[PDB]
Amino acid sequence: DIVLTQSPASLAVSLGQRATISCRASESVDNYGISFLNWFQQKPGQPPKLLIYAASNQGSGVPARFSGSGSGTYFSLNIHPMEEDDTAVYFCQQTKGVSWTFGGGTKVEI
Amino acid sequence: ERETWGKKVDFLLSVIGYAVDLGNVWRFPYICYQNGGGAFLLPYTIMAIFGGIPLFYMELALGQYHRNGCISIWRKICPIFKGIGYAICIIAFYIASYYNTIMAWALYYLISSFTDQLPWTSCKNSWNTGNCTNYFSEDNITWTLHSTSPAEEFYTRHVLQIHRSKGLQDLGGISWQLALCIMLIFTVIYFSIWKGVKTSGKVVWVTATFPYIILSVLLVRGATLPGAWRGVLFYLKPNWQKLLETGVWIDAAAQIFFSLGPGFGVLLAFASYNKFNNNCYQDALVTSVVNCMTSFVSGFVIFTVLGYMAEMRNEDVSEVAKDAGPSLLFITYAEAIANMPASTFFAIIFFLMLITLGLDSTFAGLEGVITAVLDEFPHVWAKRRERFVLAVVITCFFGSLVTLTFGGAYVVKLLEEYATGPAVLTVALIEAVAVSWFYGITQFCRDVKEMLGFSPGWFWRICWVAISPLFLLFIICSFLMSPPQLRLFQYNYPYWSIILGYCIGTSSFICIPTYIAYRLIITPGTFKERIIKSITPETP
Amino acid sequence: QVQLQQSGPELVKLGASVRISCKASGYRFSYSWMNWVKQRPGKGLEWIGRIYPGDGDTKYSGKFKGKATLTADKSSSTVYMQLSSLTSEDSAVYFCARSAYGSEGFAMDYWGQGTSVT
Ligand SMILES: CCCCCCCCCCCCO[C@@H]1O[C@H](CO)[C@@H](O[C@H]2O[C@H](CO)[C@@H](O)[C@H](O)[C@H]2O)[C@H](O)[C@H]1O
Ligand SMILES: *[C@@H]1O[C@H](CO)[C@@H](O[C@@H]2O[C@H](CO)[C@@H](O)[C@H](O)[C@H]2NC(C)=O)[C@H](O)[C@H]1NC(C)=O
Ligand SMILES: CC[C@H]1C[C@@H]2C[C@H]3c4[nH]c5ccc(OC)cc5c4CCN(C2)[C@@H]13
Repeated sequence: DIVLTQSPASLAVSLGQRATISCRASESVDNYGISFLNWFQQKPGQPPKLLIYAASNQGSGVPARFSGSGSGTYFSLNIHPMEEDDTAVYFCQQTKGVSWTFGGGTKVEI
Repeated sequence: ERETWGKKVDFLLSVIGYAVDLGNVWRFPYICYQNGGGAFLLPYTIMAIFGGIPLFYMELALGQYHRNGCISIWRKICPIFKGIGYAICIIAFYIASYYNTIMAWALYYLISSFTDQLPWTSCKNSWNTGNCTNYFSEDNITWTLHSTSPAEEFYTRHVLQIHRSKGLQDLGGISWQLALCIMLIFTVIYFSIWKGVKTSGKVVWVTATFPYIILSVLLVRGATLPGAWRGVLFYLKPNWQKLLETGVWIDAAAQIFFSLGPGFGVLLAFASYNKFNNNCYQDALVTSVVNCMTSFVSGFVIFTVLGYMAEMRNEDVSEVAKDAGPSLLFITYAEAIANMPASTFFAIIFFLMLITLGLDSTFAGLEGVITAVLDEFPHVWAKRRERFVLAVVITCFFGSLVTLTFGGAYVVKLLEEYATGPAVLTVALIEAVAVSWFYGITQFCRDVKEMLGFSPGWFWRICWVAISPLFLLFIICSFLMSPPQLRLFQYNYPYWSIILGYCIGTSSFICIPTYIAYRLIITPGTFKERIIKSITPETP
Repeated sequence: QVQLQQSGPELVKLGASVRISCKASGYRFSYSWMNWVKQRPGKGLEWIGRIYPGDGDTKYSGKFKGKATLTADKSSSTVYMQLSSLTSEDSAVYFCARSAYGSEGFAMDYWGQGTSVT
């Protein structure tokens, strides 16, 4: 049961700006190079949708507005082309062992 | 005396313990499969009679006569060929990076198989899977292209992380989980050659020949397992195109010299560490034949189980593992245990007995290099004996971190085609020429009759002077002309590895004229007079 | 495109037992895991457990070690989540997500509409 906390709480809306969210990996590494980490969109009322898998690859159907980075403990998230439609909450999930959990979740609103 | 079957139980089972190695269990099924099965068996039974057995018998004769190690056998034969023993020490350093890592992969399967749910049975997203079909006919899954079995996926990403390395030009870091696994092996090796008391005792029973009699039950499973009727036919295909010019005889030259013993200098110390047996023609002839027989059974159980893969994939037998390298043993035995009913308990038994069968080729394999260097510092080892035995292990350990990385199989293949193939073959050629063309067969023939009293055969006396140096020279002449390139794990080869391959193969070749040039200016006299004074043997 | 539907909403009695269906076809069913995500209205997310088809393996988070029961069926290609010891906190929206095909373990955008129980 490896816990995980997201370091921001909520961000503002401003078009064309930086929005980064990190995750807690105090006892967490990667075992096979491809970084075990996920990212998810969830609009209010909608089921959760994949945003970025493996913290470096673009998701299925998601455009180039979202791209992840980082290696090891703290991982990045590039939302530099910020879109009005992206007003949702984001999550962070571990996939190492039987420790699957989610973070606190950070939303975005002006 | 009749010498009934009470001796036969004590004698024949003791020959099995001195015969079977990992060169008979791991090297031989993979070298039949690299150049096509069936095309290797007929050059195997000819190269062993003409090139393997007369060199297996030659080193045991010189071991009992001069009674020294392979560094100091040549000082009583021809003093300029002392660099042959230095060529043994530089090849045996390359084997420690080639052979100790296969032991490190064997103990890792023992640790990762205490769970009742075996990881070979499924590809259940455990560590790194994907594009895998575990049930061949248990859940009516058809076989498609670009699909891999979980017996291969458990190897290619868990124990040896190949995808970390893009190729031979780019190696990753050092795997922490495998590097601590080879550390436990060198602890056992250092705590075994610390005294080294093994001549003919009863430790040969438990260590080697009792793991072999329990390893033969895998053939019972292969008879029950389907695909065997279409599996064993691939091992017995006698017809093959151009077995004279292609260059598959160096696959037979490297396999025989790695399995029988001559070439690595292990027989010159083994026949010097025991006493007068007086049965050397009758003991070594049975041992050399049964060494091919203990390798024929292990070369028959592997292609039986690989016929089960070829049956339920609807492909050819040579289409199963097209570019899979020297890890064919850790894939065939990976699947053959999971199809047994007692899959949990027998995986511990079949792998731990593989460890003890490999350590006997290392506990007695270091006898050819540790005992041989004792005759060079006679006044030093009284206060050095705790040091240099420990120092050769750490030197072989630090020379093995080039292949404990994530690109392990990219180095093990390079140390198989070039470090064992031409390097051991060249030293075995110079060992045969310098004892016959220079030392003379006349003095050697009178030395055999002193310890035995039985004359060597007329068929044998033509071998060491004309027959056996002819076949060893033809393979090297066929190697320098033909390209040695192969293919491994969907990776063609880099061009700079071929130039690196001949540098390793001539790393042992360069040491022999180095000692000859050392004897050039140190002796006085005429250039035609210094040679005869150099090749003259010593005086007690 | 892999179809993945669920059952309808159900009512919750105090301490009763439920049975949530999760039908999905057009894909190799006994190939990947099946996620069960718990989400209370207003709160974040929570993982419950997983099950591999073919009676493979069930791993639980710990909070539902004896409270949740997962079954599989390769014929009907459906999984079931049997819950027990119901309370005022268990009535929420549950999801049935399919895991990745391999090397990462993500969710392949194969999610249900949410069998909200109350
Ligand atoms: C959980 C990890 C488990 C790792 C398991 C690794 C395998 C277990 C160790 C097997 C090797 C030790 O097993 C055996 O040990 C004994 C004593 O220790 C060694 O020693 C034995 O033979 C030597 C010479 O050959 C004799 O001098 C000695 O008196 C005798 O005991 C053997 O050479 C070795 O075969
Ligand atoms: C499983 O399927 C994938 C997808 O086809 C394979 O990935 C491709 O493999 C071929 C050669 O086998 C390469 O030329 C391609 O570049 C690969 N594609 C990508 C995106 O990398 C994969 O090799 C298959 N086998 C496994 C995972 O064992
Ligand atoms: C008995 C049969 C011999 C023929 C091949 C070479 C030889 C040898 N010598 C060595 C020296 C050092 C070493 O450090 C781990 C291992 C070896 C090996 C490998 C075991 N075998 C196979 C022996």
